[PDB]
Amino acid sequence: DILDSALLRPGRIDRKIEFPPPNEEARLDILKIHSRKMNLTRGINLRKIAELMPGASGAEVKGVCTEAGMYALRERRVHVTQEDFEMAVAKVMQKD
Amino acid sequence: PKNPDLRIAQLRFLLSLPEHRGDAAVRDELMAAVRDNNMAPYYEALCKSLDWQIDVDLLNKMKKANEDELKRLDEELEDAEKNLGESEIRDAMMAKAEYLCRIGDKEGALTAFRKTYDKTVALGHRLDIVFYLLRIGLFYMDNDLITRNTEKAKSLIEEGGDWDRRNRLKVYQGLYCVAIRDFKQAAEL
Amino acid sequence: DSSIMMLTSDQKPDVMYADIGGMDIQKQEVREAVELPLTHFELYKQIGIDPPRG
Repeated sequence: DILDSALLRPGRIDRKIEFPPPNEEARLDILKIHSRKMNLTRGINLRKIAELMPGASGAEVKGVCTEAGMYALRERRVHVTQEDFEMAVAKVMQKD
Repeated sequence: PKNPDLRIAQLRFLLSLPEHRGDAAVRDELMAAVRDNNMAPYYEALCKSLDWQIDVDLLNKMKKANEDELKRLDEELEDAEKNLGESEIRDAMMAKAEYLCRIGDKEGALTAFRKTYDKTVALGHRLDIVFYLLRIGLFYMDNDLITRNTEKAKSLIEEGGDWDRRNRLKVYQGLYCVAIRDFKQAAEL
Repeated sequence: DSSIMMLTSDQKPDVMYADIGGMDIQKQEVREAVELPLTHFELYKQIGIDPPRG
């Protein structure tokens, strides 16, 4: 339909902008954006937490600490460790 | 990191009330003084117990070498904050300064407790802080600060759930209920 | 209130689930998505994630 948009678009009438695939830039901070409310220490590595999630989606960032928290939930801990986050790094990426 | 100093506080009770022990209580006090490198505790013990003879350069060079171990940490905090790693910095200075405050009084203790209060995201380290207020409140038999740390910790623990450390708090509050007079809550907890 | 209203266990019926174990991985959701969500509302303040109704 993007090419079918060109059927609707011999220039008339719209603006064409591309939606990007995710990259490590957002992966750092958009997780840090989701990391505001959660309980976590400042000893977490941003390098591996970002780069362990190539491709996937923006909805990947949602599932990062949720399912990681789900086991920490199940574990009852207050603030988590990156291992449990590393566990869900696999978990949400196990499916694909 | 408690029982060595917990026995020191027990030795304070062994020196204080009975006046008939002049030998074993001061002996093992020095045996526990030559370790952990205490400074302010042996000052209060110096006024209550014997004044020696001489300490001076012995514990002053031990507080000088421990100051080098104190100044290697306190000059590493600006070198550690040069990098960035959330906790990969302040957790070292919160626990070891409480070990540097274990050298004396309440100062490094209380200032590290409210220091790290805004950092740790896990209740385990917050309850470890609670353990530090409970041991330092047990040495000085001060019941004022042992209620507040536990009142703030239980809300995070009972949010919530635990097995071991919940039984640990039951022993704490049991020791406080038996510190003052409570007959039922001691055995019930 | 008006209709139903509740029970169906003490007034029956009830059937034991422990017979069928093939659904274990299908119960893995219901495992974490039922017991603790009901018995703990506080843990969801601690984790920083809101419990779903889904």
